[PDB]
Amino acid sequence: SMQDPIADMLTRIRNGQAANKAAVTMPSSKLKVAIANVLKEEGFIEDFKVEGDTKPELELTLKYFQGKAVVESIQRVSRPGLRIYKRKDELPKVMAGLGIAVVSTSKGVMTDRAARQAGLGGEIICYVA
Amino acid sequence: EIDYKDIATLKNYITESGKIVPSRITGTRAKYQRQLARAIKRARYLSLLPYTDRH
Amino acid sequence: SLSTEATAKIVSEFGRDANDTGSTEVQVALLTAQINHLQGHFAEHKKDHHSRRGLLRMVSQRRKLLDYLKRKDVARYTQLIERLGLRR
Amino acid sequence: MRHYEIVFMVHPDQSEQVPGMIERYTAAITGAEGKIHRLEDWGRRQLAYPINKLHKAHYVLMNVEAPQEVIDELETTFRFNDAVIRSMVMRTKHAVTEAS
Amino acid sequence: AVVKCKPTSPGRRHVVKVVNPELHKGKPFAPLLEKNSKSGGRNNNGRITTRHIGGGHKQAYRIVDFKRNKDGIPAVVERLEYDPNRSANIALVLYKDGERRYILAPKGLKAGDQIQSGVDAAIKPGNTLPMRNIPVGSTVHNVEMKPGKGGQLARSAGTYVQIVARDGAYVTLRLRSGEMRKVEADCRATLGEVGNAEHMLRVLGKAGAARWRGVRPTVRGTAMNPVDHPHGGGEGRNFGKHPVTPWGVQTKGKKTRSNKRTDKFIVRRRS
RNA sequence: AAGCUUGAGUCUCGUAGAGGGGGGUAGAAUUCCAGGUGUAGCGGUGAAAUGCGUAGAGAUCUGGAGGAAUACCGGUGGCGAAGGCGGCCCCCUGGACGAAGACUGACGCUCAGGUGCGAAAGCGUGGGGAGCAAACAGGAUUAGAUACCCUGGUAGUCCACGCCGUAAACGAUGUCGACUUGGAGGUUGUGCCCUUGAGGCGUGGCUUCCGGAGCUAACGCGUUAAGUCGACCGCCUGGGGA
RNA sequence: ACUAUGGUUUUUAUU
RNA sequence: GUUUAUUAAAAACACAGCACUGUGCAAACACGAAAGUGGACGUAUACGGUGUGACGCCUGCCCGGUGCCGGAAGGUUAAU
Repeated sequence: SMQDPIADMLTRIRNGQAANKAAVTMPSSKLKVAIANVLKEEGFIEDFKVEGDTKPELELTLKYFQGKAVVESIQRVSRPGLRIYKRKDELPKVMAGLGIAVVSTSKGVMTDRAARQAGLGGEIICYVA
Repeated sequence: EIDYKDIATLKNYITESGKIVPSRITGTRAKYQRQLARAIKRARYLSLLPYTDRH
Repeated sequence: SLSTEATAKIVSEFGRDANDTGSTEVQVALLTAQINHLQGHFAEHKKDHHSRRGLLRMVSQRRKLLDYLKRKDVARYTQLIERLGLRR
Repeated sequence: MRHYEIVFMVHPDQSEQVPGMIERYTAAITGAEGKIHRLEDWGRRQLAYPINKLHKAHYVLMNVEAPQEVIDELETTFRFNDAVIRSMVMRTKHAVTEAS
Repeated sequence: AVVKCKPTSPGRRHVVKVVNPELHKGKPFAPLLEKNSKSGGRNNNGRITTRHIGGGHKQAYRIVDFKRNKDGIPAVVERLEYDPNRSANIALVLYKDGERRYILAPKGLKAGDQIQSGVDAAIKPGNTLPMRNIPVGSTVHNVEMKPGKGGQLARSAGTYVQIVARDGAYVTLRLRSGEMRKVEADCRATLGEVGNAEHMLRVLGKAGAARWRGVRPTVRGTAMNPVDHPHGGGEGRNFGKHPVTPWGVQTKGKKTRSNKRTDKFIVRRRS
């Protein structure tokens, strides 16, 4: 049956940027707007904006580079059948610094770069390059 | 749509041999054809329309 | 297939709002009446294995609703089998 | 309500025996305290193909407006009858006056 | 039913018994019972005249109305019960003014059913009428071969007869044995099938259980000497001759009908 | 610990079908029994013979029956999960589909073992048994012919009930569910258009053919994906021996 | 277009 | 379970069952030429004759002989 709210968001991004879509939309949540604010300033999306307040929605403007998507791989890894936790140096190196790992933390959603700079760790959300 | 008490309306959807004419010919389409087939098959068993043909 | 007035007989007893069936107690009472109406075709011999698959599906639906109800509230379970012939 | 047309075909020379059965073909419904909508003839007709070596027969219909728990008695009603050659039931269809 | 047995001595576990819980287990209607003393297969002055019949248990005979005396009288089926003189079970019929008779049973097991003879009588099976008033293909139950003579043929458990033609004054029967013959349309038919129908599913169990069913042994003719039974031959286990009756006549395939009275009414016969 | 609902479902009013089961009974054609008319052939084939033929066949006309199987309609037309379902009738009954309104609220998915489900053949057991025919005989073919060919013919094929779970199981591809560019056709609901048009414009379910992105030795899949993701469970590990 | 039909041809040398 | 009572108690005999077959009821058939009676006052799921002998798994060849059933034309052939 319907199993995961984040696969329903990542498929719209991944398949929408493969199908040259301008901006893609899904149901909102606290987590979904937290990762949008990372993916924005790390340059993986061109804009994010919410719509509504009762049954709320989120719209992401996709970002392109040289006639393809700005993203080369966005991978889950941390999934309902296997969650991944990473400590302050135990954090992996995504594509030798050409990509990021996204961490939830007790202190705010951030990159593994910002987590190393804070001596911090937590649960993984995704790996992006 | 179902009754045997008029054959003058049913004659249009049959042959001289009493065979049922396919819906692609008569503009009936499959749904109404399957109704006319019931009126005809009832009128057949009441001996109001020919069933079998040999000559 | 169920008798045309028999769905409203569940609303007239296990229901608490007009024409409403959202209650799991109405669903289990309706499924129990539907199982009883389908036992009219059985209660003799095993020949119709196809219509028996739909019987097992509604018997499983009643079991799956009762598992959810036992996980919800034990009194709402116990008071349902007090108005229906379960655990006889 | 449950409906059945109950149409039957009789041997032409036994058409004189049918008025002696005008309460017998309905005996399944009279035994249920009911009354049929029609019980009327549809005239004498020639057959499109011969049945039990007859070529012309007499037609009658009842329109019983009666329940499905006496439809088995309406089967026995013709099972041991010598005057018929065929009967047919035609379930539902409703029942109306005039035009047979 | 029918149902399996259970072993009390080796062996019975696979034996089957009929069992009919819809029949009344009570007492037969006494004004219809006769002593009917056994004769041991021996006639008035004999000596044996039918072999293997011998022994009891003691049994009274129940008088059945196969002749169906009086006509058109309303009745009801008051009891259905078993009868050991026969195999199709019996019906106890009660006429409207208190007259009780034993009559040959229907296929039905529901009691209180109201039954009468006639042609303006309800068309149902069990209401007896003359074969001049019925259509072809009908199953007739037990019938009379001459008007008013009474019921013969198809009296055994679940047996019946079918009428397969009619013309003028006469009707043609098809028999389940492979026979086809005419009778007069003034003869009475009760319609449908006779009671029990399960008797052929039974398998008795143990040799002794026949000894109270009117059975005694008799030694194989092939196992004794030719002074005694003509099938006997010196040293045995290799006869060199055809098998025979106790009178030295053929016992496989030889036809024996010689009636010459009833045969001109017959169309087809048993193989 | 407590709210919320989008997930899933039902209800009001409606939509469609060879889905299954119980009980009836009807439209013809093999074939055989019986009579009229009638005469020496019929059947097979590269040829034939066994076989049927004056014991009057075949052909024709007619009277009649058991039992198996059900033309047309019938289709890019449907149902079932799969085996499977297309004489017709009467009774009974499974699952699926839509609009809008509403209620309940995670009630949803999957699953070693286990359970239910079996085309045909075979088997338990009785009944049936026209026809088709594994065994096989007789004939013929041939090097041979225990096979292919011709004439028969037992089991079996039909029914009730019980066993046996098998497959080039086929839409070959586990079950459930998300996601993605475009076109045209078929079917059928619903809402709308005097429908005053089997037709349109929205919009669902089913279905059919390209095809964008992706995948694949290669064919091919492509919104009913073999693509990209979320949950669960089986099966595999060079040929032969096996 | 389709006769009515037939089974079987020792092994080995371009490095 | 039965048996040569008094030299044989058995592997023979008997049996649910299994098979082959007769029989349409004034049944087949018995004893009697018949008179009757039994079968049976039962009725093809009933009765008669015979063989075979739990069950399981299976079960090739033969119509020259001997008896039966059907086919019915013709032949040998009686009284007449």
